[PDB]
Amino acid sequence: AFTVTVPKDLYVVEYGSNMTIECKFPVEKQLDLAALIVYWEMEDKNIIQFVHGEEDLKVQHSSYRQRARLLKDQLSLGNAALQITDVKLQDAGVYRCMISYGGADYKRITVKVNAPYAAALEHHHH
Amino acid sequence: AFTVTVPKDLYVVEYGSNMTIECKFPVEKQLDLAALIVYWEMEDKNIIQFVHGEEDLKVQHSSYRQRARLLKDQLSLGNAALQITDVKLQDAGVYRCMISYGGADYKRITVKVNAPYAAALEHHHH
Ligand SMILES: COc1cc(-c2cccc(-c3ccc4c(c3)OCCO4)c2Cl)ccc1CN1CC[C@@H](C(=O)NCCO)C1
Ligand SMILES: [Cl-]
Ligand SMILES: [Cl-]
Repeated sequence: AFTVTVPKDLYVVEYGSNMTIECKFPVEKQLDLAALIVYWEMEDKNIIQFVHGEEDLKVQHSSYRQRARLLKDQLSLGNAALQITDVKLQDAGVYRCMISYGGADYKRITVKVNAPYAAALEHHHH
Repeated sequence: AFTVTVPKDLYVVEYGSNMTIECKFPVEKQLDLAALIVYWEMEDKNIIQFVHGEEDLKVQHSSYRQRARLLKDQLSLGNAALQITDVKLQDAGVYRCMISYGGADYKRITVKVNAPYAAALEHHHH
């Protein structure tokens, strides 16, 4: 019974920091990279689309350009880790990691962003 | 390039009526029912989970119990049609049909529900 799991369903991160959001999927010893599809989104925004052992940045939402990456090292360990660099207040929301690997499933992850006045003020007027 | 498509991304339905929400996926001549995964949800509520040629009502959200069904006749024609009977105001929302069939994709469908005063009054006072 194919299941994606999340060690943490909540992340509290500081504006300006890097975060790694993780989800696990069952890998039995050896990864079948051909069959693997990893897809990250927040609300409805495409972050990552890993298919046929390669990311597809053509479909990636502009706000996550050059600052969103899948950690391919961890994929062998059944960990689809999404790193977001330079976290903004816009990154606060519900993420979804959708994985297909024989079966298919997804999990939700809530991200809260703490920001000082200055950063908040700018986001407020936007 | 595996793609789910929706003829209509918006449905306006009357309280008390039945609705059929549709998604298409490419079927090349013959359906491989073993590989097919169809999954319907509305705002994170599980409606349908079709896998290994069979629905799984164990994970189905209670509000869609006995009144939500996948049209299996149309699956061979690459049409994952979700029928909801006796539409309520609670059914208004964003639906997602997630399909895995070799590749994987999903589409969003917005449903609006028109209801008379009486039905609205009852929904208003949850
Ligand atoms: C068979 O069960 C499912 C199946 C699919 C499911 C079905 C079909 C396709 C895809 C999928 C795969 C990759 C993609 C993609 C879509 O579109 C493009 C990007 O790459 C998924 Cl994912 C989805 C869900 C479930 C069931 N889960 C288990 C409980 C519940 C859950 O975990 N909720 C979240 C809790 O935080 C729903
Ligand atoms: Cl996590
Ligand atoms: Cl439709």
